[PDB]
Amino acid sequence: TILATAVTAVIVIALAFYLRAKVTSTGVPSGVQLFWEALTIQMRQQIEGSIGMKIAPFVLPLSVTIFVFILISNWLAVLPLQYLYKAPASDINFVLALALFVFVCYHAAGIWRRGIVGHPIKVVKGHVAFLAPINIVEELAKPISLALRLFGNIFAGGILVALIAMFPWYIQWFPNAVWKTFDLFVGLIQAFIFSLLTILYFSQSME
Amino acid sequence: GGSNFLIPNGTFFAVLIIFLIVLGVISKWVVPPISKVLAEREAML
Amino acid sequence: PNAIITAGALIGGGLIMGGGAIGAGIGDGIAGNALISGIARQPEAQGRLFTPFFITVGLVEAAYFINLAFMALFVFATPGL
Amino acid sequence: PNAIITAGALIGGGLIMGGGAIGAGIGDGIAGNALISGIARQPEAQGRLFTPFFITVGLVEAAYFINLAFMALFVFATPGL
Amino acid sequence: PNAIITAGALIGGGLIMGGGAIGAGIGDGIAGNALISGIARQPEAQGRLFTPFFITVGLVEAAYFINLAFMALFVFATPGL
Amino acid sequence: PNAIITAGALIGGGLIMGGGAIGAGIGDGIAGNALISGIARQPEAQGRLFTPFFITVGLVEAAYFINLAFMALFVFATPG
Amino acid sequence: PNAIITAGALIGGGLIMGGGAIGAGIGDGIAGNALISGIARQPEAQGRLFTPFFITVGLVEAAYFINLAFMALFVFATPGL
Amino acid sequence: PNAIITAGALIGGGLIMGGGAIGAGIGDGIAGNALISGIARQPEAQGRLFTPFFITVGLVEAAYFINLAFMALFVFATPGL
Amino acid sequence: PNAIITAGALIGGGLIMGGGAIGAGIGDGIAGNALISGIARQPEAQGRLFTPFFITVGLVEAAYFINLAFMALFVFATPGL
Amino acid sequence: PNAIITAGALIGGGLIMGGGAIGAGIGDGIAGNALISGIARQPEAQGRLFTPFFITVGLVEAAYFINLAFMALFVFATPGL
Amino acid sequence: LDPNAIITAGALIGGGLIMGGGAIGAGIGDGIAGNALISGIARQPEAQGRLFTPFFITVGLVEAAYFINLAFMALFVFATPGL
Amino acid sequence: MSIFIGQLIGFAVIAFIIVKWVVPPVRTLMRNQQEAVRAA
Repeated sequence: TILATAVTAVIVIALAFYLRAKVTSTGVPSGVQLFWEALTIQMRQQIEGSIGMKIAPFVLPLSVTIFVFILISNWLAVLPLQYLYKAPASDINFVLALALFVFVCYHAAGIWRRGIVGHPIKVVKGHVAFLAPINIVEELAKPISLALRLFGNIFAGGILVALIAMFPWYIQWFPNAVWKTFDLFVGLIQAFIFSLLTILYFSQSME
Repeated sequence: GGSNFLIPNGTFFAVLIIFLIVLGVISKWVVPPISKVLAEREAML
Repeated sequence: PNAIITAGALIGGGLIMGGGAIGAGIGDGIAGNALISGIARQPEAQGRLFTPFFITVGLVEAAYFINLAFMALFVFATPGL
Repeated sequence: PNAIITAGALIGGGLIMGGGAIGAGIGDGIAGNALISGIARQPEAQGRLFTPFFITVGLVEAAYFINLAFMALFVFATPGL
Repeated sequence: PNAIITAGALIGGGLIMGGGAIGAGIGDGIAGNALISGIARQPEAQGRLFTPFFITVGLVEAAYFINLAFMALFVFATPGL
Repeated sequence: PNAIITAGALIGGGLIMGGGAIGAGIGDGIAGNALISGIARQPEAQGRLFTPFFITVGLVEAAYFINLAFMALFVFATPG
Repeated sequence: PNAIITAGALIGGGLIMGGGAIGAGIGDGIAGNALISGIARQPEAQGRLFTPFFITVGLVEAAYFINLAFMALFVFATPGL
Repeated sequence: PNAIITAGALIGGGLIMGGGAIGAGIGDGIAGNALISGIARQPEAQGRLFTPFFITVGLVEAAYFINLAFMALFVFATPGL
Repeated sequence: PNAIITAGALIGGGLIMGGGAIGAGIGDGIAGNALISGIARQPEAQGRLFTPFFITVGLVEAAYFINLAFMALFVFATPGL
Repeated sequence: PNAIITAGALIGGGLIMGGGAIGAGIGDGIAGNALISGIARQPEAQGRLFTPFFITVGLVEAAYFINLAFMALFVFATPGL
Repeated sequence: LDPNAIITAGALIGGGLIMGGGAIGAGIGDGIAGNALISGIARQPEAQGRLFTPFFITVGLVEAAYFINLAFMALFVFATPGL
Repeated sequence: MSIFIGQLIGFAVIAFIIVKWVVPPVRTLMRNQQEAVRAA
């Protein structure tokens, strides 16, 4: 259950070493730098639009890592290891490891920003006085909304792929292919939306 | 049969650790060079 | 005794998946209606519109698949046995 | 004991297909409403519009056929029995 | 034993047909609303608008008749008996 | 025993007709909405416009009366 | 034994009446929405638009009273028994 | 015996009144939406629009009150028995 | 015996107040949508449209509270005991 | 015996919370659509726009809280055991 | 029959009802908000940054209702109140 | 193993699908960005 994540880790590490050695401003962008850079530009632009860079500079690397670490782990599961691999996000542990860390980080930011005494009050009061009772619950619903989202979206696939296995091979080749084709795009979407939601939670926490 | 898959196991801390080291490695090697490169590329424009 | 609990679990999973499918279908259709109207109004807006569409889809499909996973929990690992 | 489980499973499958049919029908109807509005707005736009229509219908029909697969699972291959 | 299973089966098939009818009625009515509004917007538009209305109608009626066939499968030819 | 089947049959027929009525009522209402609006902004279109309305309303009523017939099948001539 | 059948009959009658009432309420409301919206922007239209609104209201009310009659069938003149 | 019929009756009455309330609320809201929007488009039209609004509200409340009376008949004066 | 009656009564109370809650929520939202749009079109709306909005919210909440009262009547004064 | 009352109570409370959830979500979304559209077509309006939106959301959430409170009463107190 | 059996069956059915209604409301609300957002970004291209705020506020409210229903569902299924 | 051969053929068909449809557009976009870079 861990090795499936460690593989994605070593993959992204090697990719970062490749970029480090290759990247140049003198020459062409043909190398991998077009992926790392195509992610960095979108994340930079989103955070600059929402919160502005200098108010919250450190959230860019966090966003790009919580994007790639999810994207690679979702896509690599498409390979025909059906038999040993399994999408690590199919286990609650991975989803919590991401979501509760994002939670503690943005709340620590709220504390550093507004202070330990004032930030709780700002979280409880919310945008409306009578909304405050529901605001104190939304404050905890947000991270569950980050976690269960990934968990369900990848576990439905981890289940359907094992369900389709009860057909014979000749019948089986069609639905497995259709589902994995669907899952590539849907996993990309659910990683992008996780990174965007992280950026937005920070946006409404730093203010 | 059935394992009540909702309840977390010990693997949680390990996945967190192997995410954290990835985050640090990225923040160092991916982002500084690329931001420098993107800034210079904008100066080229 | 395990039998009545198993039947209840199956029925509960059915309710879960039915509600999930109702919501997923209706929401996906509405988001698509917005996208189609926009692409009919502003032909060159197709590209810029595709992104908010996939964000809304990532919200609704999640609302669906969370229930789907809880259905898997009810049926395959039924509590209380 | 098994008979009760089978009856529960049939009820669950019925609920699943009912909810799925509701969602799929309503979503396809709303997407069609958008498509007709657009094809009335711009007779040239049919080629443009067929694309996001197939995308939305693919999403809705995917939800429906997922419900259908789980229904077949409940009925013919009951998770417990 | 057959009695309980067939009772559950009738309930299931009824849920299938009920959800199917809800979805078909609402979706096809919405498509007709789009068609009527478009034909009022353009009094010479009927000839072309009939085609995509038949397309959306085909999708919704396909869902309805799939549900109907599975209802027939639940009621007359129940598994488990 | 057969009584159990009978009760299930009455429940199923009721579900069928309830869903059919929901769908048919809402669809006919939406069609009437479109008709009222088109007749409002095209004061004379009514002659051409009633035909699509009867057509879509008929396509809805088809689902309704199909559900009704199958309900009669469930209830009056229940299997068992 | 008759008692079980009669209880099922009351439950089914409730289901049919509830669905009919939902449909009739929502349909009459949306027709009234179209009517108010039409009479607002064309104040004198009332004596024109009264016609199609009553046609729609009759179409829905027919289904409501039909469902009422069939619930009377299940309850008072119970099938079988 | 009486217990079973009474329980079925209470469940049926609840179904009746719940469906009636759903339809009534949704229709009242759909009507009020047109009322408010028409009163926003042409301010001076208060009572002129009120009249069609009272008509629509009358239709929907009539459905609701009929369902209420049937629920009362089910509960207080249980058929059969 | 009385236990079965009480179970049916509680299920019926849940059905009634659940339907009432659905209707109240959806109706209040649909009204507020017209209110918000009208206030976006004209500052005079915040002054004027409140009479219609209170009227509509009243027609909805009357149904909610009356269904709530009948729920209390089923569950706390269960006829049949 | 008490077990049957308890099961009925759980089922009723669940119906209660499900209806409340449907209503709250749909009404809140319908209000949000008007808010988003107003912020799209009238950027400077946000200040006056937020109050009516919170008012509508407040009505919906009040219905939801009442529904939840009665569900809690049902499930934890079992009024009739 | 054992009493725990009936109670657990009712509990699972209730939890199913709760989670189903929650999922319906959440899906439909999210869809309507997304429709508003998409149409607004279609008519006002630069508005994305202004529009994202109220969209996420409404989505937060909707999701909070959904997950409140989910929490009570978890209570029903895993604790069986009143057993 | 029947499961393995079936899901392998599924992987092959999806690989062919990506190779024809997904690959040329993404490579076209990357080429467009390279040429744009050169543009100065």
